[PDB]
Amino acid sequence: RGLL
Amino acid sequence: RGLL
Amino acid sequence: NAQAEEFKKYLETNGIKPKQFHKKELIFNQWDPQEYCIFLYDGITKLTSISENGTIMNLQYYKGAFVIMSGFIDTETSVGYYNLEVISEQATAYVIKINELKELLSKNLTHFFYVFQTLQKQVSYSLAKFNDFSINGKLGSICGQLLILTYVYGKETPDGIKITLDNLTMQESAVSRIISKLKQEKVIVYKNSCFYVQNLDYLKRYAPKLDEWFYLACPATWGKLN
Amino acid sequence: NAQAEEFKKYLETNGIKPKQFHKKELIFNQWDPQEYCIFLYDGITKLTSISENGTIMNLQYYKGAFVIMSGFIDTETSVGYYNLEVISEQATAYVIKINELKELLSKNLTHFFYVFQTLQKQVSYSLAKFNDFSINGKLGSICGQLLILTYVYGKETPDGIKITLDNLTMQESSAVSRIISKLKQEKVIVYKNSCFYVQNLDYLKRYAPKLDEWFYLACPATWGKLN
Repeated sequence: RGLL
Repeated sequence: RGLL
Repeated sequence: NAQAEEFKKYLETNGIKPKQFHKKELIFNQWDPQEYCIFLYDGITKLTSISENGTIMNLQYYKGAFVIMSGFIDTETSVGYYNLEVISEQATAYVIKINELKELLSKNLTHFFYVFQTLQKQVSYSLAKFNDFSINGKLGSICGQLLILTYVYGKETPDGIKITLDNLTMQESAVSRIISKLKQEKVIVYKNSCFYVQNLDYLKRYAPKLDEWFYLACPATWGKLN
Repeated sequence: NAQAEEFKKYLETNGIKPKQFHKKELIFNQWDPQEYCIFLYDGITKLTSISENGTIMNLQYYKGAFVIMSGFIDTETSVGYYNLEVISEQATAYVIKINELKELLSKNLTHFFYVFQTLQKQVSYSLAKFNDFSINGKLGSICGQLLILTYVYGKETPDGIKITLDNLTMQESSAVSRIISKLKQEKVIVYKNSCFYVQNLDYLKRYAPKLDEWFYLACPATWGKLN
């Protein structure tokens, strides 16, 4: 959930 | 680093 | 993500159907003149760019739920010619045409704020990664990488925190030698065909600004590991 | 810009008074718990952070008109512990709290699109930079760095393309030194009149491709005026  |  | 569930419902109610995608498949590519808005509800993907010499550089990674846009919302021009490939064995995503997204968001301010805040998360993430890099060299970047990895897939264990992910997503010269240095210093250790955390403190220390970014942008997930 | 001037008049129509700032003044500091949405109109500013040791880490630079935000618009929570330090002798900005903004954009969606597209520009800009870096090292980093500055401050003169910006701010390291050394030698740039000149723009385009493409896509007019 979000950027990696 | 960088003038947007 | 509670916001993402409401966004899913709001997209489906307006006749936007979920789409499935397999590994190595592109949701949108470089030369596509149609600008989109991908709501990656589930799955992992990477935003890459092919250079004129055929070399493919990986630029960003995204994990559901998240929003990735291929053009500007009003003028519908391209923001950048990029490709969005799938790195997870399977992924689910909603593909919206840029004009359709303009309409839908003009019909509802809450989801407008949602996509706007995803963009803000991107900006603050870039700033944090840049801070960690400019400070702790190229070590800060990989430290932030491992840090967010542990935070998103960390599972508590007596030996230490662990990321539950297939070896493929884990793997995906000098950087490898730095990994060797860290493994020898035993910041994390590999056992039972999996990567196992040992001391999350090293990463937080050498990737500080990204730790701040994740604390204030994903506080719920950040808390359980702290 | 035109859209920026329209947004300026809108903010002034809703009681937002423009405030002046002298160099080094902090428009907002990392400790201020209030989440703002600074619409820099005139001047130049820098977004900075400060690590434990107290060192100042210059994170980015912005030249009005542009938008900067200290909190997420959905949750109104802060986006980071940042400081917006002005660097022009006298700048003019419009400071607004987060909720006042949100309602302004809720009633007028055109300016909502304006700021939305601003943030899209910023993200794709970071992406193009990182791409040029990944594909051509610090050479491409430096090439894109001075490429954007010659695009925004390019004046086609008989001596090439003069860089129309204050030398003092221009001044504002062995690898970069060697790189700019070969740039000066190869003629792509020249230090005539102590003002940075550029005569081979194609050389900058080659090794900073993604930044050039970003400038074309986000700023097509200013990009075309020098091609």
